[PDB]
Amino acid sequence: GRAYKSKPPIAFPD
Repeated sequence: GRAYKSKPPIAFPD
């Protein structure tokens, strides 16, 4: 549940 707004948008499944 870790999504980043910056590009590239990196999202961690937590």
